[PDB]
Amino acid sequence: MFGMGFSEILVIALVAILFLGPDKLPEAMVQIAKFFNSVRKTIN
Amino acid sequence: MFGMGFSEILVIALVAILFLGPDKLPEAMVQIAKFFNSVRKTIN
Amino acid sequence: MFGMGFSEILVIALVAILFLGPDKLPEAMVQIAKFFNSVRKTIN
Amino acid sequence: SMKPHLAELRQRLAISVLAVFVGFIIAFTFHNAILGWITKPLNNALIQVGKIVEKREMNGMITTHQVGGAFFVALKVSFFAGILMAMPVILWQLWLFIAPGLYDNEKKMVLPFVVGGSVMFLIGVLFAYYVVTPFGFQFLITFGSFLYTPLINIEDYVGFFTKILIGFGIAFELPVVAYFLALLGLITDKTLKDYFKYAIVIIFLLAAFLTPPDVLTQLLMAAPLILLYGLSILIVHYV
Amino acid sequence: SMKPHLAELRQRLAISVLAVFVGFIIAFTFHNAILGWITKPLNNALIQVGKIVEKREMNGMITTHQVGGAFFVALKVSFFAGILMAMPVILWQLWLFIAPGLYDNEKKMVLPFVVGGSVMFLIGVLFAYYVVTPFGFQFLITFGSFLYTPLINIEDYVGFFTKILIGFGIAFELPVVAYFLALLGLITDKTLKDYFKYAIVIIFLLAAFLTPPDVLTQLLMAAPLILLYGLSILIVHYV
Amino acid sequence: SMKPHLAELRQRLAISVLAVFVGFIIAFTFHNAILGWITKPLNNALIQVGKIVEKREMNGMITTHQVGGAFFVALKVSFFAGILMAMPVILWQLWLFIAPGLYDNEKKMVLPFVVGGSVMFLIGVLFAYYVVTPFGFQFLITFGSFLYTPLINIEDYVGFFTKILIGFGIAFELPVVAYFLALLGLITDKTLKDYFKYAIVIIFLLAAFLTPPDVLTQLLMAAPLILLYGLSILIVHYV
Repeated sequence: MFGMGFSEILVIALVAILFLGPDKLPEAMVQIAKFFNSVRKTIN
Repeated sequence: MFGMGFSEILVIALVAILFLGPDKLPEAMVQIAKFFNSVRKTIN
Repeated sequence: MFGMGFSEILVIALVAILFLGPDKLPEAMVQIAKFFNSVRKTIN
Repeated sequence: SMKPHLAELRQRLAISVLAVFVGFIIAFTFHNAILGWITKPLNNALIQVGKIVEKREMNGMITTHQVGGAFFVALKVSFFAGILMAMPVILWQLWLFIAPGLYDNEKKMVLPFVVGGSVMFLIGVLFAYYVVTPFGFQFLITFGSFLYTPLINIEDYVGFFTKILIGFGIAFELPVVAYFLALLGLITDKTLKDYFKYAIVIIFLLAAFLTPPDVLTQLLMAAPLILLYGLSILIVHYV
Repeated sequence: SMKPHLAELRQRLAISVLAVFVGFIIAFTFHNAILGWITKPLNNALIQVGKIVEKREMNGMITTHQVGGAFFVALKVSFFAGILMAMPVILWQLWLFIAPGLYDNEKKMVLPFVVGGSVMFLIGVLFAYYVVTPFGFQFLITFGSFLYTPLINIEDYVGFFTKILIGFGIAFELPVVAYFLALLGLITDKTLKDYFKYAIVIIFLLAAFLTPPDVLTQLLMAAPLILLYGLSILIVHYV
Repeated sequence: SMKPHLAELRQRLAISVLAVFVGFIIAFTFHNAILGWITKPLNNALIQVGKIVEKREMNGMITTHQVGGAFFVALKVSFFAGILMAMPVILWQLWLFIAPGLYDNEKKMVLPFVVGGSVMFLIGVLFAYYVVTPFGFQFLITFGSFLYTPLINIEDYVGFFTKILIGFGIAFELPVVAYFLALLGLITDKTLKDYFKYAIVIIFLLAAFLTPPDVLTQLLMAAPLILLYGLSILIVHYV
């Protein structure tokens, strides 16, 4: 995916788990889902 | 995406804007959307 | 797609046609579709 | 519905795969000869530019930068030659697959077209090699002759050479495709002049597909395709 | 609605593309000078490490591993220099595109910022070259000097050197944008400290995007970005 | 629900990352020794083929084509060695994560399996190096010895060597997992013979994932996997 290997994705996930953590990771996930839903409803 | 970088995608978009232009670019977009919808309804 | 060229995908399809064949290729396709649908309904 | 079209396709793909494998075996038997044929222009260019450089002053050669390098270059050359030798078998099996679908007129339309296209592909590859590759290789070696030392490795060279030959064959084919569609009658100069707006976008898409993700390679591949399109327009106009 | 925003965008993209083409023409006219400038640190480091190696004992130079190598390196250098030359024209066309959307105060906020950012980018590129590139190149050649022979090829070197300069320019820029946002007032040290958790994830995403699919390159690119973020926090704190 | 499984996972991933970092530090301390170990067979093969070529006539060595070449090769070797040294800590932490989910019998099912698999991986790596790498390297250098000059670069060689070692370790492991599953009883020869249709497709998928986008590399990687599957069938049959 544009010069981004699977291991690099795993490292990004690792950094997200480490630095966001038990809190703010579900919050970030729900924010990303809300942004994606807003994009989908705007492009509809 | 199969040896096709983001900059190459941007160049394809540049060529599309330059050569299709104010007209025939919305027409091409609607034709592509219609083709995608037909493919989706056939594979359904 | 992650160091997987288009020709490699075609080779995987060729191997699938050769070894699965007239039978068990529709079965495998429907099983993959069922797995994808189950994943989609679980992540919903 | 799909049961016979999967069984027959399976058997024909098996025949094609066996043909490719046998071609690979023969090509690996003669891989030294095929590699010598592929590398002959490189050696000639290196010797000629060495003579030029020695004249100016008054070294470079073919290298391997990996083990898998040399062995895999032999395997690559054998694979391409095997695919090429199996191409009659693959094309004949594809024809056997498609034939019950075409009407009797399409058959007579297609077969001589296939022969002519194959002939033009061969002429293009031969032209590439014998005319283009000497002069182009000499020019490219001499371009960096006064700055760098040409330690040309076989691994990238085989791919470069194969791309050159295949591209010149396709470039010789495509005008023939335009001339065929003009003689039979499906396109005119107006059609090619009015569909250039989408033709150029598809050309850039193909250049992106057939090149590394760099933009410069994309433009370097799009330019010959645009020139081929213009030559095609001229051919259809004069028909 | 989108008709004028496509017509004007088309005309401005045409002007920018023509500027890039003219810049590429000029750059290819002077490609020997530009390549000499780019390769001067490599030659200097090679000679210095050769002296060091000969002192230890009591060879390496710039090569080409493809012919398309040297010609394409000239084209690549000319293309980048063309983009750089056209960059004022592209930026001015983008400003004309964006300006009728900004209010009067935003205009004064932006244009001095653009000048300052461009100056900082230039200072970063000059710093990269003149200070960093000699010492870094000498260190890196001497690192493998007692084990391997440095047959450095121009094809990878041009890209590596361009990444070094571009990255150092961007590294000089990012603190200045932090300082500008701290002066005008949109962020504080608390903002930069409280958004580090997401900043590091975005930094690793950027490192993945800007590097080959290897993880080690991703970490090697993330480390300078994290250091730049910390320096930015310090700058905003003292402001 | 996910709160403890994210807090504990965060702490265990932190400990694993710290272990990887400490292993990297130790490995970069001893990177000269590790690189000597890695490059010893290459030097031996080059010397042997030099003797062969000198006998036939009556040169090649290890190179670097980039500065990042030597330095990044040291960093890559240190990173792999660090991951290896951390592997006991990472695996023990994964066990600590997984254990409260397994029943008491599964625990004794798993642990000796892990020890045996690790031993087989080590035996495979040692076998790869000491037996395979000398003969294979000599053969592959001698294959292109009468045509090309072996200017083997360290950057590609480190990856090639690591791929060989890891692949031989995995190849030694997979038969052992087949034998284990046969001894305990979860598969028979019929299961492995009847699931070959899907196994071969998965093998080609894995070969595509683990190889460059070339088809030839995909087949060259699929062939050992098919041979391993057949050997596994034999093992489970004799069990």
